[PDB]
Amino acid sequence: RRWFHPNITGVEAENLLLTRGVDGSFLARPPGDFTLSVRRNGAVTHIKIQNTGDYYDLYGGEKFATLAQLVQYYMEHGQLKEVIELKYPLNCADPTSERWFHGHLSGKEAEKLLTEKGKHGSFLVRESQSHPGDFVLSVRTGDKSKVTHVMIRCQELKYDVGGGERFDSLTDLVEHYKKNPMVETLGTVLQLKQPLNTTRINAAEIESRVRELSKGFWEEFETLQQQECKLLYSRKEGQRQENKNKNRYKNILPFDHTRVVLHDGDPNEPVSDYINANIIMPEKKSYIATQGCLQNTVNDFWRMVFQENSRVIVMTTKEVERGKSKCVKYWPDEYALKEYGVMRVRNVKESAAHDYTLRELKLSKVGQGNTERTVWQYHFRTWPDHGVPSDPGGVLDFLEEVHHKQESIMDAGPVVVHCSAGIGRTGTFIVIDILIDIIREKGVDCDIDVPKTIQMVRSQRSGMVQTEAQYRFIYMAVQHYIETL
Repeated sequence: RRWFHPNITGVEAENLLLTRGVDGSFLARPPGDFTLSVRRNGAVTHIKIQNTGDYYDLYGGEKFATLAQLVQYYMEHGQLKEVIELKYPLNCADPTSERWFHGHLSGKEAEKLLTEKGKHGSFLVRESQSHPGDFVLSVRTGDKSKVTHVMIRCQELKYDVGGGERFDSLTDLVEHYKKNPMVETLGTVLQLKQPLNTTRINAAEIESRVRELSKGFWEEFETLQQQECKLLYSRKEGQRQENKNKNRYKNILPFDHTRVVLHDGDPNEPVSDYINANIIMPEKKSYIATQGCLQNTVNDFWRMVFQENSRVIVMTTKEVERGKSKCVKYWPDEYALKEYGVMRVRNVKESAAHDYTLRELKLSKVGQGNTERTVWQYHFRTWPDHGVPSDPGGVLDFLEEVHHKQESIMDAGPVVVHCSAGIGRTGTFIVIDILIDIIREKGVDCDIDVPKTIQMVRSQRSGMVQTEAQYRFIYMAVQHYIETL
C-alpha cells in the first residue's frame, strides 16, 4: 500500500511523477477528499476521489469499499477514462503512517513506553536527539527483559545501522531487519515482532486523549488505513454472475469466510444462498452488517432475519437521500400484514421518538404459526446526508435502547445493522456499540483501543468505518458515554 503519500502536496506529486516516474506511474494523496495522480504521455492527470461516509466514489469511475480495492480494480481491469493506465505505483518513503514511527522522542521516554506497554519484539523508530537527521530503532526483548537502541544513520538520503546495506527509506530498513534480525556479539536476537502499541488507553484517559487528538485524529486514522492490505480475504461469491444484481454497489462485497449463508432456498433457484451481509463477532452480542434492501433482495433479507433468529434491526438511513433510493421499504405499513416470499411480516405498532422510529414487527414462516417471533425495527432518521451528527447523545440514547431490547430477549440472534452499502454508518454504529458494551460492563476500569477494534471488525467486512469524521465521532461518542457514568 506504499502508493499512498499522506503528506505530499499537488506540485510535489507532479514533480515526483515526472522525475522518478514513467508513463503509468501513479500515487494517491489526501475534508475527506483524495486525489489519484497518474503519469500519461509525459503529463500528470488528477482524478478526484470523494468519500461522504458511505463509500469511495471515483469521479467518472466506480464506487469502492477501500482505496486499495479501487487501486486493485483499475490495475487489473480500459475502465478508467477521462484511457488512463494504472501500471507502476510510486512508493512513499515517508514513515508517518507506520505504527512503529514516533519522530521527536528521547531514549528514556522510548524506554518508559516500551516498559509500560511493550513485550518481546516490541519496537519503535524515533528521531535521534544527539545526531540530528539520524534515527534510532528501540527494541524490547525478554519474557528479565531489556530495551536495546540501534543507531540508524541518514547518509546521502539513504539509511543504514552502521554497516552492510543502505536503504532508500526507513520502511525498507525496518522490513529488512524484520525478515533478517540483527544478532548481538553475545547472541541476543533483535526480533522486530510487533510495533509498540500507542492507541490502547484506559477509559478514564479518553478526555485527555481526545484533547491531544484535537490538537491528530487524521494522523491516527491514516495509520489505521495503511493496514487495510493486511486483510487478504476472498470476496468471490459476490462476484458470481447470479449474485451480481444482489449487491447494491457491484464492487462493495462481503468476505466469503464471514458471509451470511442462506439455507432452505427455493429448489427451482440455482443460487439462493446469497445475501450481501457479514457476521460481526467482537474479538457478548454479535452483529450482521448488511446493505439496504434492493427490490429483488427483500425476500432474502427476511430469510436471513428468520434463519439467524435476529430480534433487533438497526436502520441508519432514510429510504431516500438526495433523491436516491438507499433502501427499499422491506416492512408493512402500520397494522398491515405482508408476505415476502415464504416469510410473513406484520407491523404491530410504530412508536416515534425524536431521533428514531421503532416498529414492532411480527415475523413467521407461511404454513407454520408457531414460528412467530417479534422483531423490533429501530429506524434512526436524523443522521445527516453527508458527514456525522454534531452531538453523539442521540446515537448513544438510541444504542442504549437497542442494547436493552436485545438483552431482554432470551437466545436472540445477532443485531442486524444496515445503511446504504453497509460499511460506513453501519461500521460506526457497530464499533461504538462494541466499545460502549465494554464501558457498560467494566466502567472506567477497562482499556479501549479504537483503531484495534475497527481492524478486528474490518477483518470480518471490508470498509467498516469509512471516514475520519466517523472515526472522530466514535471517540466523541465513547467520551460522551464516559462523562455520563
